[PDB]
Amino acid sequence: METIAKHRHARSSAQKVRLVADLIRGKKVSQALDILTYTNKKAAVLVKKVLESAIANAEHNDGADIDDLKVTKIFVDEGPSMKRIMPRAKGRADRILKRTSHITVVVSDR
Amino acid sequence: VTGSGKKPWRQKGTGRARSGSIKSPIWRSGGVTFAARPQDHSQKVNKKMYRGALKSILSELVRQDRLIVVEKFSVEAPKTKLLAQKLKDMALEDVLIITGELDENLFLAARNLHKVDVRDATGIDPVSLIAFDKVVMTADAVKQVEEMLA
Amino acid sequence: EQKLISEEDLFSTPVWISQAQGIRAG
Amino acid sequence: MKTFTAKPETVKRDWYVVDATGKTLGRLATELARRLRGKHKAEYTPHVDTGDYIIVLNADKVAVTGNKRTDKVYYHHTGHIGGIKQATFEEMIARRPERVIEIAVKGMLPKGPLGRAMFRKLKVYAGNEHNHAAQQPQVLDI
Amino acid sequence: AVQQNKPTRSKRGMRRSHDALTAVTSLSVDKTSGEKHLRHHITADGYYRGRKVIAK
Amino acid sequence: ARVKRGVIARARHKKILKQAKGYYGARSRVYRVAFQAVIKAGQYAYRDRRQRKRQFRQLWIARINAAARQNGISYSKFINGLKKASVEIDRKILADIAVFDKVAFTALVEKAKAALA
RNA sequence: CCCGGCGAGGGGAGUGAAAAAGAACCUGAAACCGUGUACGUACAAGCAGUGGGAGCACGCUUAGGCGUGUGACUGCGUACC
RNA sequence: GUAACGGGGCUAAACCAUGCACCGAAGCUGCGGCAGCGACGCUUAUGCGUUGUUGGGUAGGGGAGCGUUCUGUAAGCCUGCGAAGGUGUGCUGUGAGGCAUGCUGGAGGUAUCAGAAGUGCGAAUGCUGACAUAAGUAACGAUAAAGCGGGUGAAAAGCCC
Repeated sequence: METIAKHRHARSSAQKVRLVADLIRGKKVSQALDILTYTNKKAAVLVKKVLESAIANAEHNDGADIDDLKVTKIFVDEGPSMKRIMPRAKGRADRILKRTSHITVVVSDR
Repeated sequence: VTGSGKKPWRQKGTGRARSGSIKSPIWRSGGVTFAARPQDHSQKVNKKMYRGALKSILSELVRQDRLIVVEKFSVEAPKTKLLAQKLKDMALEDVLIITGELDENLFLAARNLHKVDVRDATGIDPVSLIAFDKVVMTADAVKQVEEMLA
Repeated sequence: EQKLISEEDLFSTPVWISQAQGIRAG
Repeated sequence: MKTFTAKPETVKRDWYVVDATGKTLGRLATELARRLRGKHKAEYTPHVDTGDYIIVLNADKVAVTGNKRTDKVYYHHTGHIGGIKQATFEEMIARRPERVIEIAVKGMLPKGPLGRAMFRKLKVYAGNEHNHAAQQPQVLDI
Repeated sequence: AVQQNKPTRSKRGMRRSHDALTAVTSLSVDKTSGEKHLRHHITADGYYRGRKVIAK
Repeated sequence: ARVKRGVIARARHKKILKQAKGYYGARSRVYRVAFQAVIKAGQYAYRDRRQRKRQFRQLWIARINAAARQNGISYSKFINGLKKASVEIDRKILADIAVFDKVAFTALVEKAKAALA
């Protein structure tokens, strides 16, 4: 019984969310949250809400028992880049991409 | 192309490819290297080559049994339905009609029938004589076509 | 909303020469 | 059809003793090189090791002709600054006589991964014996 | 102070081979309150080593 | 009569990237690189159909030599023996026989030894 | 109706012929970025290809050394314009 | 860095002299294939067919072909029992290619035979748009300067007190 939750257009580069996504892949959901709770990263805050959203999806809609869930799939994809401009010296303008990410988390009792 | 002929940016020193006109045909917008004009596509045909050609096609029509001769061909009232009845009776469907004089009733009755066209002998052309399965001519129509090609 | 379009952008162009330094020089 | 090919997970590779006493250096290293490649096996196959294992005792007693005992020089560099070190045949026998037979065959073996793999089967001693008595090597007049 | 050639995605990945994080694993439980907590730190309820320190 | 190119150009590029499967990096992804890789593949392929016929004979010869010397004769004399005995079995077949039937090969060594003496 | 900062985002239900038609909305390529299975790689040096070519994994080769994937070793090999 | 036999190595595995043996190319022979030319002159517009001989190519000359967009036969036919596009398979052409379908897609689609060209990109520091790289690297813009307690507040270094 796969169950999905997502944070689309998260304000972090995919690279940065991935370091944290990797900590919980394949883990029990109870074990995953503790890891997330004491990971000192902005990216720990973003995905944890999603995992918890996924937990609530599992109880309310169907699944349930918090004991049986594992983080069976998790991947972080690239969102739209917002285009902006930064002044540099001598009248030169540089692009800045404010990068975003699509955070997908999958949970199942089996 | 609408716009101005200021050089977009210098003959030297900038890292970019040299430019001269924002309307260069390599440029986005204002391309069209060899733009078209209105032109006359018509061709000359020798008087003799035209007549020679009409005769060859007409002679084939006979050989392929696509040419149909009758004493008279006309209709009563200008009703396409009237013509339609007649054409079925003659076992004709996709057909060109060429008559002795520009007969008007016949002319009016044929206009909405897509597989039928009416023509006086004077107004004939090469492609119509080919473009229909059968071709109908009045006795009078033959004599006029004959004199014309001779 | 989310118009998402603050930037013109209308990116600026520098010109032309700050540095002409040698040398070969002759 | 296609031609035979040796399969490393089937081939047999036998064991031999060879006495290097009185034998000409590189005129023997030739036969070792040849045999370590399996060139003598009709089932020879250039990409597979069909060679044989060869013990060589009395490497300190191998012969060379003419003035090579004193004049023949082995150069090596250390990948450093000056690097170019030097020592004669006689000095090699003295220091480590095994090296002379080893360096001979090595330079006659094909160069590359398999090349370096054939060398592994050469087991040169200085003395008149070996610890490979369990391998039941049979004597070879080569 | 610049590349002559574009480095590969493979090489990029090799460079990142030490970027992986370390999990703590070392939460402990206060004997009195029963909460998990980082070792040698107080708990969220303001407990430490079984005794009520602070008060909040 | 304006012609848009997207449909035809994709088909032409797709043929090339298809020929370039299994190559490393950009050579199997990037048309400009793949196109050079596929041609060079063709260049080498042509050449090594010629080379393949060279390599196999050298192998057969090399094996017959070993098997010939096993019955106490060199390759060069064994071949000469077979020629003067008017044996025309080629080296593909002889190298096959050298491996799978050593007794038939020995019988061909005698055949070639008799003629040569 | 849920998770969710009376949030943005979701997950359900329902509308809908079809929401992987749901407001960065017909179809929807590659570059580029992702996750998943198969094989390969920490003693082996170079236009990374091609000629051989062991082992392993699939599809039975659905009885017969057949299709695919991968492909250690080795032979030939200095991209284009 | 030996380094002026390519290397191991060689009293001969070096020269000289005779002799026989083999390897060796895309050379020549074989078998299998495709093409272009003349001469027999069956046929006898020709289409064939036996033989003889040629098929390394820069600028360029000639001779053949493929494919897209469009107009005509075009109220000619295939279409919701699924078009074009996409993404996948299967065969055959000497090649441009061509034919055969699995799944998305959800309206259009076009034998043959004609005709006309905005007619076929990888290079022009070619034009526009996306997306890489270096790289999660450099920097966060006075060297005037902060530290606690409350507060609100989902969360306080920056916000009130």
